[PDB]
Amino acid sequence: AARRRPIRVLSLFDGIATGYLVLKELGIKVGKYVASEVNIKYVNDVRNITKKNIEEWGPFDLVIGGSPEGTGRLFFEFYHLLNYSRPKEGDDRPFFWMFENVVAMKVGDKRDISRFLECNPVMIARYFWGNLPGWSVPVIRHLFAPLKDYFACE
Amino acid sequence: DQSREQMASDVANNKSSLEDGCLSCGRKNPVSFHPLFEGGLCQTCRDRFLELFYMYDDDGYQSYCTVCCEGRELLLCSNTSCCRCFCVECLEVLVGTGTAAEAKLQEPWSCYMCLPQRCHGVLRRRKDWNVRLQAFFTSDTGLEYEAPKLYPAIPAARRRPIRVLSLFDGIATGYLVLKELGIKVGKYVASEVCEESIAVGTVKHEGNIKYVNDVRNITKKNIEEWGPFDLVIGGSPCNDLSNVNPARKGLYEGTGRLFFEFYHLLNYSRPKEGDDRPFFWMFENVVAMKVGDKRDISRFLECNPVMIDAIKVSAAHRARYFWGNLPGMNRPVIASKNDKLELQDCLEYNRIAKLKKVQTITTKSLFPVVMNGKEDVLWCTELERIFGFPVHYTDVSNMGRGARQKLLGRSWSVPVIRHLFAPLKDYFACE
Amino acid sequence: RGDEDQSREQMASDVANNKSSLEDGCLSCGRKNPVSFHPLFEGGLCQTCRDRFLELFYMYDDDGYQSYCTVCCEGRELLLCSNTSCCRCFCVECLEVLVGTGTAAEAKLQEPWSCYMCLPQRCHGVLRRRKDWNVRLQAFFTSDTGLEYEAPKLYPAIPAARRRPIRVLSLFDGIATGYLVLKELGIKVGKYVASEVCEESIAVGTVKHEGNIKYVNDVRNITKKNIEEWGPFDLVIGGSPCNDLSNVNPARKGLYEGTGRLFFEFYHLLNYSRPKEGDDRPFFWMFENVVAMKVGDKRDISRFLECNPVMIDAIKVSAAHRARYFWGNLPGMNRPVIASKNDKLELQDCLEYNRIAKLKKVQTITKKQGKNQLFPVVMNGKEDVLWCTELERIFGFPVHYTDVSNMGRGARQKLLGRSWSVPVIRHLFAPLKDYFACE
Amino acid sequence: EDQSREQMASDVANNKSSLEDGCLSCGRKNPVSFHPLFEGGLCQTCRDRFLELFYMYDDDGYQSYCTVCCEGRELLLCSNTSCCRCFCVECLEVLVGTGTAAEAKLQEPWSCYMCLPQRCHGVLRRRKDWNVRLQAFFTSDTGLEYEAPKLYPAIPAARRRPIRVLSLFDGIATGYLVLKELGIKVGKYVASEVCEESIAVGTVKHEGNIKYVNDVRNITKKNIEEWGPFDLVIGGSPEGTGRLFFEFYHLLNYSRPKEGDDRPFFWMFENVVAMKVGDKRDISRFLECNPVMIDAIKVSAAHRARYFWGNLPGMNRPVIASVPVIRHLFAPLKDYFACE
Ligand SMILES: Nc1ncnc2c1ncn2[C@@H]1O[C@H](CSCC[C@H](N)C(=O)O)[C@@H](O)[C@H]1O
Ligand SMILES: Nc1ncnc2c1ncn2[C@@H]1O[C@H](CSCC[C@H](N)C(=O)O)[C@@H](O)[C@H]1O
Ligand SMILES: [Zn+2]
Ligand SMILES: [Zn+2]
Ligand SMILES: [Zn+2]
Ligand SMILES: [Zn+2]
Ligand SMILES: [Zn+2]
Ligand SMILES: [Zn+2]
Ligand SMILES: [Zn+2]
Ligand SMILES: [Zn+2]
Ligand SMILES: [Zn+2]
Repeated sequence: AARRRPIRVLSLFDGIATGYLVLKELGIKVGKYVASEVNIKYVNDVRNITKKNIEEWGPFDLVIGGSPEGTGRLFFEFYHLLNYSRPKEGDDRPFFWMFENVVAMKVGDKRDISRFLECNPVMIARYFWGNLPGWSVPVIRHLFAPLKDYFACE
Repeated sequence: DQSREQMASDVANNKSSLEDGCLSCGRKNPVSFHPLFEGGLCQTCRDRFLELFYMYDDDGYQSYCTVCCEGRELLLCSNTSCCRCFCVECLEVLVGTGTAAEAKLQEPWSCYMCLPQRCHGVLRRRKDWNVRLQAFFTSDTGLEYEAPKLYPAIPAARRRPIRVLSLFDGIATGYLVLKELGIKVGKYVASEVCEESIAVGTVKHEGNIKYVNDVRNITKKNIEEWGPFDLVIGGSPCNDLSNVNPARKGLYEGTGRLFFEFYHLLNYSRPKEGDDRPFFWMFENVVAMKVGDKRDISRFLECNPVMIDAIKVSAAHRARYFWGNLPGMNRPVIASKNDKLELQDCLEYNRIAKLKKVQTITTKSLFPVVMNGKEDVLWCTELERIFGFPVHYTDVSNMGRGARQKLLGRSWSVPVIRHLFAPLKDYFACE
Repeated sequence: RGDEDQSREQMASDVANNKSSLEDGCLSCGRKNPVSFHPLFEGGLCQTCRDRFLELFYMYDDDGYQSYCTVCCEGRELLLCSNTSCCRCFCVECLEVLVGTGTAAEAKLQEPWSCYMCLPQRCHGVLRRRKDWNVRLQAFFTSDTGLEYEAPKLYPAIPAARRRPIRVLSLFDGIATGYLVLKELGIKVGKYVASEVCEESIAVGTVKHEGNIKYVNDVRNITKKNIEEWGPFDLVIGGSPCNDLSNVNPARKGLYEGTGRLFFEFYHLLNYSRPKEGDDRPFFWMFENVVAMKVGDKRDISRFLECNPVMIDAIKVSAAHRARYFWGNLPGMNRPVIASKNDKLELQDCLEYNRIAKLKKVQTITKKQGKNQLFPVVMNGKEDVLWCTELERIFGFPVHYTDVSNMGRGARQKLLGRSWSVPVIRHLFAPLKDYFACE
Repeated sequence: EDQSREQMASDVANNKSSLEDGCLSCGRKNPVSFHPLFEGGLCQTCRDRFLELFYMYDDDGYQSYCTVCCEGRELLLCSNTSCCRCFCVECLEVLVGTGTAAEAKLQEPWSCYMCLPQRCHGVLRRRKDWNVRLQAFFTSDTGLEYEAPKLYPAIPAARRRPIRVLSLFDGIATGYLVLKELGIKVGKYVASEVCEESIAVGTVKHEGNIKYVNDVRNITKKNIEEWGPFDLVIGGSPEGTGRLFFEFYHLLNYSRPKEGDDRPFFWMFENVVAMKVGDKRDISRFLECNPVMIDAIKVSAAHRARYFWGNLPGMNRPVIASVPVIRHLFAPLKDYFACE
């Protein structure tokens, strides 16, 4: 129940590639960095990810994405990727995720994405989602500080 | 950008063939073919030809050019039981110059398939257009997904009643089809939100449908309270993602986002790992929708859509994409001994049908019936016979022409659905 | 203020103190010289009041309530029977004068009210109720009016060996109720000429009956050669429009003018199409109109046709209020009406699934236009109105009868409102089976 | 498209349009018939009003409306005696030229265009033979083709029996005086009228077997079968118009001879011209006959324009100028009935 393996991650919109730097700043190393957009690794696009790709490259631990045209386009592709990368039913492996969205978005979208993710919205003049206890880098640093719960810790 | 003139001149000299000739485009290197005449089509023209073929204007004719699918005005064929219109400049460049005006000065005009013909110019028809056009839409290539795994057969004395779920229930076509096949329904949970539609399911089916609520309110916990399910039907609203309205919002905006309410709620009801009970599903939407989204519905469901046109079993023009994993969903369509193929079979007394096949029917309303020497139109009790519905089915809750026709304009076709659910009589209860 | 024209309180005190009776004075103005009886209570009426109890008795508002007092038929003031199963209303001028002063004072504030036809019978001074008011009401409208005419001739019975199909001429056909009823009985209709001018009734009668009935143009364009060619007819049926004959219309024209002239077309064609002198074939005919009409028009019609009407209410056989007059010479036309085992006698027997009726019988055959017009039925715990499929059941028509020519609620309801009633017509036509060929 | 009256007047002045291409009264195109006084078409919306609004005369003896438009905004009387023509302001000033109406309204005494002989003053000219056009416009101009009534045989001097009349809708004595001027034997006379008193032969010194009766609402078939048989039935206008016609029709139907009867039976019915077209066609259809006009201003002062629906012999024969018209109509009866 201690000294876990280095974490491996899958993400959408790696972008600035600051996730690896943030992870290394906390004093831990990432076991495998996986990304797909068109040791930050870029291979293909989100639109050409299949089930077998997740079978060969998974399983993962958490996902960093969000919505920094339409919100539905990226949101539902994110939902599909997360549903493909979900851990099998009736198991115990730790698993996290994350979704970002701007404040300016209609109430109907709030309703749909609260129904879909099955988690109630949480405000931060800022928005955050997910089941994780806890741009502008201080909020990501605050979220990644308790990362030791499911990381390498003796 | 080589204009079609010099290649049209060259191909007449038999220096090559039209396998490299894009009829609507001219530019060489085609990635596909053309299923009406001999020739090929490039990717850019193929994308437009996939979409723009299957609509029909209020005049009862093909909206755009058959070959080029472009132009503001062109000739209109005037032959009965035909509606295809040809382009003007598509003729004097390819088939021959001077025939655009000589045919215009004389009436009636006949398109090149109405009259038997030979290879005029370089426009030679495909000898098998009837089956070449059919394979263009169903035998496509998006990702060549794997075939579904057939469940092992279930013998007698181990057949349990089916627990049907239904989203966007409409006028309850699924229940009607399931009770005509002979299958024993043990439950049916519908999620219609229209007051006029609920009064049709309640009165006609004697309150055997558990009308629950809006689709968007059914949360996770409710499924196991009502479930477990065995058949998850669903058809999203088709008024947004279509090449008929100027708005034409995508699948991810507007009311087009009502598809995910089907996939997400299909995920919940499928059996967990270690469970080996039969489980089925199905989805349905319009074909006249952008090719940039046709490969999305197929990706999420991880299946390939079939095409079934109602003209093979009915007296109306309607064809749409069917997803799902029903057993034997790819078999050829065969009509029956109790179908209504032509208009004269679906008319009241003292009326004579001019045409033989109604064109596409929608919410909005040439006239097709003449009685007592006076031109007439179709009644509300005649649109029910076309689709296979029992007569007087919609005579409920004080509705007239403007309401008994809007509901039938967006429904399913009974004998089309009866073709998909037929192999469902082997895994569930019967009699 | 005179002796012959005494006030109401004078006769009330005279009968209260036993110096006089009630059957010698009029109950609406206090006059002497009674000419008739009062059908409900005890007393008499004067010729001015008997000739208004025959017009305004069967008139109801749009919300199902009588517009006039039940005693005097004069609405000086109106307070209603708040209890259900009653449309009655008693006027204030009749309460304190006969019952007692200040009675309307407590009758207005106490809630709810219950009319004098609802209470168990007593004698509230001089306002008392007869034991058999229904039987006297039935004879009020069909006795002691106008003159007396000779009884129509009765034809000898025809054996079943020699019987022929019935030939029918139907002026103002409507939606062909006569053909429907005659086929329901089981009489072979060998010919049926119908004269209608409405383009939708033609559609109904053409579609539903598979073109077995022959149509004719306007009734004002039919000559005598036409009747000679199409005949010999055997049953001349007809009902004239009542647009300008009913006393509901403020701008009435009555007979002799306007739309009321169309009775004379029936009269003329019936004279043309009847057997000549020295002919012994069975000829039957029938005419019908509304009860709420002036006595002058009714007496003129009786004088022209040479017979007295009978009143048949379509409430002992169905679930509606429908009072009409019937002139004719059909056999057994004045025998009491008894409902059959396959009669939908209540409103709940003519409803869809999951709908519950709050009443038992509906008012005059409809959608003051509040809290009783939008509330004849309940469904899913809410107020709802009747459906066209349910009106077709109330009137006794086959279901979905008017589902042709893609017409909506308004047109179907309009066609159904002015139609006939199938049970009444079947009762009238039942004895015809003894003269013509059956099945 | 709709042309005004002044524009139409200007067009006719230039002779760019004929006189039979538009309505004379409303000034619009699409004629349906011709105008009797002048030459000119008539639209159906304007034509129908002319047969019912042309002979409206007041008790003073003037035309009710303008002789041209018949729309009574204003009236200009004619100073000539026995003249019944009236003029408005627009029908002349707008149509035949500006200032014509003002000029014609100042010269007192004033002579209307009908009084003076035929002249074409502007764009309106009187017809050459309008005297027959006036009659052709009204009688037999519209309707069916009902077969003419048959002509009864004559009984020469062989037992001419006295007449016996049922006068219904007239004066009580009117119709009896005329029957006596010609010297015809009256074997019975059963008079009647709309609501009145019932009495014996005694009301005045008249003793002619006059069984005077009250309201017709008291006569039944038994009375007609007992008081008859009859040989002549009268009626006509002396509220509305339906009462008279329909009571007369009922009594005629009751008194009509049965099938196979050869004895003569004559009847009549008269009414003023000022009645709507619907009443005219209803009377013609019910009585199965067409009306003939007998213009009577020259033969009887203050009486004219009476239609007649009868089977009297030689009704439409030409006349050679209360008493006069009825006497002329009833004169042929001397051949069938008793004399002196
Ligand atoms: N928000 C919502 N929740 C539940 N149903 C809805 C809905 N919005 C639209 N619908 C229903 O979805 C239907 C789509 S039309 C498809 C009807 C159905 N396929 C048939 O057999 O006819 C409409 O009839 C509408 O009543
Ligand atoms: N001029 C005319 N000639 C013949 N029929 C006419 C007419 N004018 C009106 N009618 C018809 O006469 C009908 C009177 S309502 C009575 C119809 C009939 N009793 C029934 O069963 O309903 C109307 O429906 C109207 O269509
Ligand atoms: Zn191309
Ligand atoms: Zn083209
Ligand atoms: Zn063609
Ligand atoms: Zn009185
Ligand atoms: Zn009263
Ligand atoms: Zn009561
Ligand atoms: Zn005119
Ligand atoms: Zn004038
Ligand atoms: Zn003059």
